[PDB]
Amino acid sequence: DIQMTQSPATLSLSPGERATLFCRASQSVSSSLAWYQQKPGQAPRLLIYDASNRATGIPARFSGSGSGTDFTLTISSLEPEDFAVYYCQQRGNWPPITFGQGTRLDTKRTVAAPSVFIFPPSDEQLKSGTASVVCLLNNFYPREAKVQWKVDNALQSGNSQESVTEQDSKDSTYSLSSTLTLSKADYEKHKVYACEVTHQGLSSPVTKSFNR
Amino acid sequence: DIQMTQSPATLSLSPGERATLFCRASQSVSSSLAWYQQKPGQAPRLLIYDASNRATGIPARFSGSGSGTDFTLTISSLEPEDFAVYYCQQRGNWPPITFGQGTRLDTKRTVAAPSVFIFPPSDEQLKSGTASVVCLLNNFYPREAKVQWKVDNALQSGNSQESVTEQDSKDSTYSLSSTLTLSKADYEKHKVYACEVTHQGLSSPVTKSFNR
Amino acid sequence: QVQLQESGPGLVKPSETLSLTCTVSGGSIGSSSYYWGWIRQPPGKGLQWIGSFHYSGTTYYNPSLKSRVTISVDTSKNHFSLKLSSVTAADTAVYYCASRQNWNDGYFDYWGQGTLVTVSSASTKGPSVFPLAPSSKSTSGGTAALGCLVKDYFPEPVTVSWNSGALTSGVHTFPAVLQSSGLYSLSSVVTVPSSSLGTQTYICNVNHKPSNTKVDKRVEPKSCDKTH
Amino acid sequence: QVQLQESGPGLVKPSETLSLTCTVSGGSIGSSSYYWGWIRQPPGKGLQWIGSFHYSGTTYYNPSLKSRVTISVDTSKNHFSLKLSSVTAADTAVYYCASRQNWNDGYFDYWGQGTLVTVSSASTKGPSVFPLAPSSKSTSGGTAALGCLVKDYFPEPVTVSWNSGALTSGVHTFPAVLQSSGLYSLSSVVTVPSSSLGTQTYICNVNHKPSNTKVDKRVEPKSCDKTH
Repeated sequence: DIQMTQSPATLSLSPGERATLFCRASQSVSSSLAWYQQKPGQAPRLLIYDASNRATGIPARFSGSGSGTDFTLTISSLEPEDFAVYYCQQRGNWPPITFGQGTRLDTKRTVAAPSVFIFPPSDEQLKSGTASVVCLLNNFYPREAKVQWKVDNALQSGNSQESVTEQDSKDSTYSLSSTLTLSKADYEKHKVYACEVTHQGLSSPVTKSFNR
Repeated sequence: DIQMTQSPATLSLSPGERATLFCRASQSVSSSLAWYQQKPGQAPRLLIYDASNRATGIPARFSGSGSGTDFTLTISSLEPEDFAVYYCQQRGNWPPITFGQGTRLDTKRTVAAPSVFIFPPSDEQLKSGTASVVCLLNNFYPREAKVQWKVDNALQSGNSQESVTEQDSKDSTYSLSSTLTLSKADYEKHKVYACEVTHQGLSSPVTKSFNR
Repeated sequence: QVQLQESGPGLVKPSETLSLTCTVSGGSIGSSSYYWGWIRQPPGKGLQWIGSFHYSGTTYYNPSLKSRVTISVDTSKNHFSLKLSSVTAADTAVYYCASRQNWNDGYFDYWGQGTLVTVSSASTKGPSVFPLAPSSKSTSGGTAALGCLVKDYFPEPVTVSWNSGALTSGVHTFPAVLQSSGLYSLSSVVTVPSSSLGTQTYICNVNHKPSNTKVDKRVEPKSCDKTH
Repeated sequence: QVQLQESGPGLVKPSETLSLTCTVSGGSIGSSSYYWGWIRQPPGKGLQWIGSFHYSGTTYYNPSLKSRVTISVDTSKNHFSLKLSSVTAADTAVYYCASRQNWNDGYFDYWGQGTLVTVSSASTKGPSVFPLAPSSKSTSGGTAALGCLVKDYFPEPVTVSWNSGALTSGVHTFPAVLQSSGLYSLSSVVTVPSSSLGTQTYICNVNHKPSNTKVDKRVEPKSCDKTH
């Protein structure tokens, strides 16, 4: 089998300035790769085939090159509609047909700290035998952040879920939701709950807590 | 599409006295406008078509005028079958056929304060897990009144329904009913429940309450 | 000179087809050059236009409602008909068939007796009576209101009387209002002086032919005032 | 040149056979020398190649799926079909049928619009509306977030709006996720100053056409935690 590694995982560039995307192969495939562009909710559209030749109907502002295992795509001028996920495909030895993990093309405004809140469970959930603690980050940039759930300083793993939104078209931020789901009696067993977040826009780890 | 409106929403003129209604169109319709009269429980009757033209079987009381975007309907004297709901219809550009929201003609009665009284929920509804509070405003004019529900000095709204009866055939007043439905737990947790009424016949907003 | 008669089932559920018929008497479907048509009026609201049939065979419908509505005619028994595929609960309304004898235009001059068609609830549920008894805490120095509420019934209307209809003066009823559960409530009340409670016993008689339910409820002073 | 239209049952219980049909328009299936193929993409992940049908009749399949996948063609109805026996919950994804008109190589340049296939075995249960009401204790200087959660419902999508769509500023909706129950959970929240809570009514409207369920719910702070 052949592996595709795309780099960097997420890119953040403004419209009108050049973008470079790197792809590396576990095995040499000469020059037999295609790179595709996919938008949320839409079928992926191929952009480059054979790593140098442009596909039909592809503006000249996109180009690609490379050899062996190292390949690059250059976009001379980003358009507002060009922010989408980009995929690397190899055909050097197929099947299998192996695709890259994808890359994210993001834009400014620069880093901003999230507005952070924590939600204790509602009463209808409490009387139903379940419980959920919510930690929300709003209007933060860029998307990566680290979230941890502490319940009376007890180690927690495998009992939390996280959800991310897309980049907002206006404020250029993201939204994070972290849910800790427990049973009612389990929730009453402990007393103090805390959500801990680290982000590049926060000078120090920020832990917020409430009491049952 | 073409949209047009009427004015005023509700008009109050005593019988035997000249009355006027306005209809305004968002775009020019030349003279392609018609006035219809509708009595409750009865099919609407055409009154004026094309403006300044009286349909068959219609007395000279009603007179239409206007053009372009503005049309007026004038009744020289109001006899007591002239009180109904009046609509404007356009053929300047149809389909779609666009009607007005309708206007109501009132009788210019003396303004009188309502008799506001509260029926608290009884055990027959409380045993079912719900509660229904009734707020009756009897023998008031004009029909317009603002009814709010207040619980423990905290306003409750959006979960109650209102009804206004027909103008009485004896003294030409109105009666209003307000019904507030609450859950059993919410009813138990709260102690005081009040209906607050603002009306033109009332010197100040009047609050009538009962304590659980 | 021309009479229009409407007919339909009245009671349906969501997602089936509402079928309505308007028949013409004193004339013909192939009468002079003018329109036939259907409009609707939701209860307590304004009139809304469904569509029109032109005598030349051309049909017109409201653009936002034409996707489910259809107008047809037949000369053999001489009527026209409206079909609304996959009706929803929001379409409960009094429907009218209308015509324009003089001239030919979008106006309407001849009308039938539009019928109320409902889309929710069931016709088999019989009413229950909720007594409304006055009390000394409720009496404002000689004024009392007694009554009975008709609840958990369908279809409306239901006939409500006091003492087999012998009491009509001072009896006041209200239009029934549909609830979210699909049931109606109708209040029949009497405003009296507080002294009349101890002389006449009040009997609320609720009779409902569609459910074949006859209920007599006795109105008495509130029992919660005893020293228990 | 050519258009492709995917279809399929959409809702398939685990362990049965998923059957998808891609019909070709604008030309014949054997129009030239090129490939046909099927691509699938799980939500939030990359695309996966299931198999391809070469015009000469040779068919290639992904080794990890070849034991379960069969791709066939039929020029009688001018379409090809993909069959996957013994599906699992992990097979829920968006499927595409594609071809490579220019040059006889393994790429794809004509794509049809994908269709979502879900494997959960849940019995199209109606939505549950939970009012994510705000609280005064967690007030961050007068501004708080209020919303509604749609839980334990099936299938996608569920229509969530605010004030019948009138409130759009500051409104955010989150894509639904599948729990370890076979049912979805979705959230829709808006962040507003707490001062306007007592004068503006906030209504979450939830429409589920497959269950024909419409729920409107009012959002206000819980009275047990109000500033009394």
